[PDB]
Amino acid sequence: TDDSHDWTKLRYMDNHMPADAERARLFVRTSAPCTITGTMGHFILARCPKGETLTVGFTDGRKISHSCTHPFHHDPPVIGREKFHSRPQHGRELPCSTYAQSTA
Amino acid sequence: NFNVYKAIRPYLAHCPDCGEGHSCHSPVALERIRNEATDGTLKIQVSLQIGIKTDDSHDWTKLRYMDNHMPADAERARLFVRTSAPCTITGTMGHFILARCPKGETLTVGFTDGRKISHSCTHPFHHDPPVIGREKFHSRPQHGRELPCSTYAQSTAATAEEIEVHMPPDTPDRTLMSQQSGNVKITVNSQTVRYKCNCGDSNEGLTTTDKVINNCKVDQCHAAVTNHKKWQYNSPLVPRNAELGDRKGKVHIPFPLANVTCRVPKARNPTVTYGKNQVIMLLYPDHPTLLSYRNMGEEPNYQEEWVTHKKEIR
Amino acid sequence: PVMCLLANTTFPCSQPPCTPCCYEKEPEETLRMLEDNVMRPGYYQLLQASLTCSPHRQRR
Amino acid sequence: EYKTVIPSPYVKCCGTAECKDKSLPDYSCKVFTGVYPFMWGGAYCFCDTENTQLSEAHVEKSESCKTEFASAYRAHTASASAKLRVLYQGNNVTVSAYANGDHAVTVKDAKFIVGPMSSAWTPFDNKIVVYKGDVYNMDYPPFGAGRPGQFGDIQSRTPESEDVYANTQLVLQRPSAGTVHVPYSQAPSGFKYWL
Amino acid sequence: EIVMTQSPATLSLSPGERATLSCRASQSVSSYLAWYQQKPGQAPRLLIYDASNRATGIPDRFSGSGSGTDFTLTISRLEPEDFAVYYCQQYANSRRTFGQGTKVEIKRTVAAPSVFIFPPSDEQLKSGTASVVCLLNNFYPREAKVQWKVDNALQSGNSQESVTEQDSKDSTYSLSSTLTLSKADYEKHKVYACEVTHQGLSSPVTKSFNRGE
Amino acid sequence: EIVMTQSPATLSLSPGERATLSCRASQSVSSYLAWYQQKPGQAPRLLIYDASNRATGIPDRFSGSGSGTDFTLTISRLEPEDFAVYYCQQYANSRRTFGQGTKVEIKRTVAAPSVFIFPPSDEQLKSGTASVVCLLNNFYPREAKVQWKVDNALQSGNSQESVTEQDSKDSTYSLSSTLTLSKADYEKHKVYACEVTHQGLSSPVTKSFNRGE
Amino acid sequence: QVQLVQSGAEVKKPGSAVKVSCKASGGTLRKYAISWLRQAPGQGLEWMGGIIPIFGTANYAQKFQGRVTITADESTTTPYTTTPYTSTAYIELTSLRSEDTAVYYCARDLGPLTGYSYSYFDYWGQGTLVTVSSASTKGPSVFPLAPSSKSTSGGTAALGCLVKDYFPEPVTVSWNSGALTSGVHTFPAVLQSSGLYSLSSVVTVPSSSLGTQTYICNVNHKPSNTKVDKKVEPKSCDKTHT
Amino acid sequence: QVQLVQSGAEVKKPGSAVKVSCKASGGTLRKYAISWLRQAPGQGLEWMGGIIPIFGTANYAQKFQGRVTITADESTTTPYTTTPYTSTAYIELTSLRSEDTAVYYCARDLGPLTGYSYSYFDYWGQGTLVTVSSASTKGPSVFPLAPSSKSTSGGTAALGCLVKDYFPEPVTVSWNSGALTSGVHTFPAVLQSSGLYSLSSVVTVPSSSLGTQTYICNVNHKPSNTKVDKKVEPKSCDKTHT
Amino acid sequence: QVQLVQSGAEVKKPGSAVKVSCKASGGTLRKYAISWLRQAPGQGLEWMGGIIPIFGTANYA
Repeated sequence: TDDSHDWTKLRYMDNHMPADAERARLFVRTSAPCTITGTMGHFILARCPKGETLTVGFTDGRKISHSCTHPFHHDPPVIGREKFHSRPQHGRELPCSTYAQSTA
Repeated sequence: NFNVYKAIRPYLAHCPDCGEGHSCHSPVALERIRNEATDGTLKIQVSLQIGIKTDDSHDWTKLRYMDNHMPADAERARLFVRTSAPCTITGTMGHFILARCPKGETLTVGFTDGRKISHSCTHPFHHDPPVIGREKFHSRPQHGRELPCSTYAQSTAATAEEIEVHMPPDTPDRTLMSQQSGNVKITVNSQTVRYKCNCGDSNEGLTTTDKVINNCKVDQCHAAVTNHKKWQYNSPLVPRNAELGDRKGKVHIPFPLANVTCRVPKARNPTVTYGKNQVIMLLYPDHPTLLSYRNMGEEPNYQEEWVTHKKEIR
Repeated sequence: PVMCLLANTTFPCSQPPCTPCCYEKEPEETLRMLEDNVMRPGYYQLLQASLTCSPHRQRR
Repeated sequence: EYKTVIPSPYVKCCGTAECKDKSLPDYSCKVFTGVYPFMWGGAYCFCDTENTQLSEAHVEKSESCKTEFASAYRAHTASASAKLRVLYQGNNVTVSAYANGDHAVTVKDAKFIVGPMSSAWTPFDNKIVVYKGDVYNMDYPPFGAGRPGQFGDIQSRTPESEDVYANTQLVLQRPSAGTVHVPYSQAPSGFKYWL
Repeated sequence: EIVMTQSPATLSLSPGERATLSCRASQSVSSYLAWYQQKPGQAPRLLIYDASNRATGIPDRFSGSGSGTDFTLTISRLEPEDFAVYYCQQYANSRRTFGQGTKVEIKRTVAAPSVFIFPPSDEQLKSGTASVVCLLNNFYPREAKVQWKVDNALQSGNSQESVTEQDSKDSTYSLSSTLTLSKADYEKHKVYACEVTHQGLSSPVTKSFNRGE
Repeated sequence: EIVMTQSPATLSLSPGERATLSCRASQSVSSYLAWYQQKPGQAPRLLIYDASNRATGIPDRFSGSGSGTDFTLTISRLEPEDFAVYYCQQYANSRRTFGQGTKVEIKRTVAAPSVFIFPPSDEQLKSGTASVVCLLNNFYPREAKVQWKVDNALQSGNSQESVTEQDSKDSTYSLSSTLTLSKADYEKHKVYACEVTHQGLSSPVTKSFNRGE
Repeated sequence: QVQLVQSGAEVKKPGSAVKVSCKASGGTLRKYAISWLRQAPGQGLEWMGGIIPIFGTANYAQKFQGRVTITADESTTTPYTTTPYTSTAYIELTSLRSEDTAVYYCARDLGPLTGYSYSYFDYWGQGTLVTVSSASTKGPSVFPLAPSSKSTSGGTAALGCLVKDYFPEPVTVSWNSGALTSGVHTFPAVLQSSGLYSLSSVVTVPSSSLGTQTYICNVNHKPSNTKVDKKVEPKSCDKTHT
Repeated sequence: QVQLVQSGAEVKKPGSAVKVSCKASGGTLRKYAISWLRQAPGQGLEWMGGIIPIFGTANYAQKFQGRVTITADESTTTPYTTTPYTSTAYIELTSLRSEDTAVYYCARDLGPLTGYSYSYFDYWGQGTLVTVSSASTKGPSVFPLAPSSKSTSGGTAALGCLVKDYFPEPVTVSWNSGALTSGVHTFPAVLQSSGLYSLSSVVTVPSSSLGTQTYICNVNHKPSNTKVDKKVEPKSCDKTHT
Repeated sequence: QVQLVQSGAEVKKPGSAVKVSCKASGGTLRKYAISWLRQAPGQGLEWMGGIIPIFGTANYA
């Protein structure tokens, strides 16, 4: 809320005033908890299991918990010719696309 | 019981997915998921050692993990294994975890180290336990009957099944070497080290103490911690020390497979009513249930079907 | 009895090659038997004495 | 169920590893060339190429085969036995006997002889398999005849014998770039599928 | 602000003694401290993280203690390699802050300073210049005061001070000071006679010299 | 390692006073403490866990306090069943350490014991052995010393002794001492007069005996 | 509630070994640890070690590892016990010295159940004495505590017995076959420098009662089965009985 | 274990700018922060800021905003990577003031990995020195220090050397080309109130050997690769020498 | 932000009854409790009791 970058905090709206909480208690969850892979400003990247809804939430400095829950059909497209569930040790490489980690 | 963990120590190994789709070398690398217990228990082998607090002392409150060049400690409290959703852990000893899991297409195991860093390893693994009896069911029922099955028993004082250890290979480390003044210092830090070069010098060698090698840049040199007092499992994820290996003597492994009964539900009575030379039955399955029938004569004819919702059969 | 192999020397399989505190004295020497006694029936007697029976002190 | 045993792979820096033979039940071995594995701290090899990796594997009975196993039997003719209740003058009494038409059993000074029955039918066919309570008529493959990925892809003459027959069609494969693992390909356990 | 403090600015003791260094913060940091040792001609190295956990490969001698606002680092029995600068550091908020630092010093029996003085030479005198030196040599403890006292008067407006530490073999400090002016100003006096006040001496000491010989 | 301590190594309080048993740890413990009592001639029992939570069977007289290096046990009123040994136990570390024991005692007005002396019997002296005995009845408090003064010679060190705990009668203490003697020693000595000596008693108390008669 | 019970109490020669056993029974919880704790004859109280008796995993303090074996017996392997749960533990102490003498307790530990925390001990058994000493069983010398002219009539007095150079402490003793109780003392025990025991016993009385009233001492020893019920009349060099 | 390596030390005119480069390698961990700290010689130790080399996401202690920028270089590292891991980071110090003269450290910060919180500085670079002044690269005044009017034997007397009037501080000195080792104290530095440095070197002796021994000293400096050698015998208003 | 409003002051005989009341509005949070406290000018400040108005479920000193 003093307009510093910080990486340990986030800021949210408390009635008429901006206020602060830890990035440590941000979460996102489809059908089960997602990994969060990068965050900046209004934008979050996440890796999420198959599910028909997405939720995002955090815990306030007051220890109040907030969350929000849209319908969203998450079902990643298959790459190549096998409907595999998690990356193997041994396999081939195929071309695909990803949101890069950079905030530039 | 089993103080052989005096000689044998944890290690890092290559792991395919560390929670973000990256591979890396991980202290929690999975070796093998055993899967013979028909009650659906898993026995998991992993690169940690659980139940020893370093200083080779058995202590159920801790585990030790390989931290770069030496072991270090963390709590048994924060270890987890997870499939599609969190699993229960029913026993823990040495390199081995027993767990009971919900059905799912991947397995991951992880823990938090003393610095509050968290590590995990993930494998593709089709966990789907085979059905005991004639009904699929999801939790053991309040009333039912007992059938024979098989389970990893929880006794750690085990027998007959065995594992092997070796003198672990040279550990390469680019940070044994530092470059300054147009020379390379090899810093050694009380280890036993090997070094090699082509830098306008040919004179490679072992050392047990720090020195310079002169007139060179560190990329014209290579080094490793070369000799060990403590052993590792001969995992296919670590390189062998020699063409015929070494120290090939055994160690016993916990949690022996044993036959035991478990409880299965009994589907509720069908409502039946009799027709002209036939039976009419409603069925009331709470979960997918097998029906079968045969003639009590010189041909059985025989048919069966799984049923998943109320039906009428004639 | 039955007899262990050390390198050229032999000893009874219940007995130590070296004592007290076999491994705690000399790890890279305690390697010598555990290289090759892997095929022998005495290995778990030798291992108990060397590494587990009574934490290198008194009695089981 | 079989297990596959895969020792730590040997990597020769700066030269070929020699390949060698071994007699084990389904043994397979290869040498791969032009490897350059990295461990966590650095490249393991002293030079950028001309390294090689030896890799080797074989199948064995699992630790579980004391308990999780099935038995292939031929079944020959059968020792008929019977249990009978009889009532006379308020004496309600039970007798147990073989059906051989002799072996007279006396009780309460009465004496009883039974069988043989006129039928010589039996449900068991000439070949059977048993697992636990379950027993099956099936024409299982003869010893040493079993194919990969089907019942009998691994066989032993007795549960305790070391003379493992196995036919799993195990094949080793090229280790992936920069990585110390041992990849392979193999028919999954024909027993686990049969269950 | 979270204001840090280390109570001993210096700690002097002999090898085999318990070192114990102590830290304060103006409000609770509640763990989130760390301890470092720092060596001359090096960057710091970590000893302790959180209140009490030893850093990677730090042997046994060091231990950390405390909570809230008050903390300490203890060394079980100080080895001859451990004599160094030592720092606390806070990480309870975005202004990560180090303490003032503390020096840990070999305690030894007393030795008092010897005084020396030196004239200018021909290369300065041809260059319009005169330069004069005052020394204190090889003493412990080191808390001396010195002045140039030329014709008894304070000379300072041209004159600097410098120090050297405990020598690794001898365990003594020394001082060097210079007076420098135009060669024509250096002739304004006849008694160049620097003083010393010290704790191992019984009374202040002085030694005297004259320009033109 | 961690070490445990209390301020009162023993605690003299009359029934109906309030207890405040007080504890130190030599290192930064942080909760993970317990309090126990042991009745004389019985097994211990748990009173308090973590730091302040009381066990299920335990009366609301007890409460805990403190968090870090320091802890206390309060008993809201001492009761006749609550007079016991008390212990801390620490479990922030693998070295699960009990805190020494400390005894709560009924505080009372002081009183000198009556002293008796006894020779060895004719049975004892025909059996080739001897021991003269000193008996103190109903002392309050209990920190006194005894000596034998045989043939006017001061002696005490070669004596074997025991004491009895606070009396069910009136909370006094009773004491026994015996002198190491061979048969000849009791016959060689002519006069016996063993004495009690203390800080809280106003003078020595003694009874005297010309041998055998 | 849960009850802890351990078998017997013992006295043994140096260099021998001892095997204590314990039952835990009636608790609602299951995976709890059993720990062994030991108390000296007046010195401190120590954790030795413990086990989780389903796994058979054992933990020790560094002083007791390789002196001691802690172990347990498999209670039931089937996924049942709707019956009351029980678990059985054993401890062996080996190569005994006199200074290993103590009372030993089994105790229940919640450490594993409470998220693999370090222990705090919840229930204790009654304790067992393990005694290490060279002395064999010996019956007492049973002397009267001889009175003399050391005060004479009219004063306060006591009459007594001195019990000497026996072994084990159960020389359980009383007055007038139970008819006397007020003004008595019997002391705890004295460990003799010879590795034997002695004991003092008295009844306080008016000095006029000695050598005319009847007072009797009941020396009963559990070892050697002695029952020296006798009166303790004045005899120091003089002679007297009522 | 792990190491950090950074740019060589540098000297600059005030009102210019300078960039310090850091590289880190060889640790097992992937996504730590790299952070910059600075220290005016022994006067303090200040955390300035940092980056996470994966995200950029530059972060600053408020005291340095406007006077510094921080950056890091992303690389063609694949999702698998399969090497020892590496990172590259910078501080660009800008609008330089002479008070910026300090040693600057790079250090590894575990804050992101430790649950997105603050952390201690886990591993450190060598440190590197920034010098800010307007001065020209003057080579020293190198005159011999003259021993005073001699106090004579029965004790110890003055002997030494002086070096003055240089920029770039890294001079070196050596008596009798290293044949004298013990008894030498060299006073490390002085600042002459206007950018120039000074040094003195001294040899405490018994009064035996003035005007007699070949006491001689080397002086070495980096500007113009200047190097010097001189004797230290008494010469002022008159002379007495070997 | 938020405000609480409550009924105007009361004056009463001993042995009578009072129905004091209040309203809350404008908060983003839905499930807060409402609590009642008092002070006499000759006393400190004390919590009496409260409710979560969605459930009822009163709680008291």
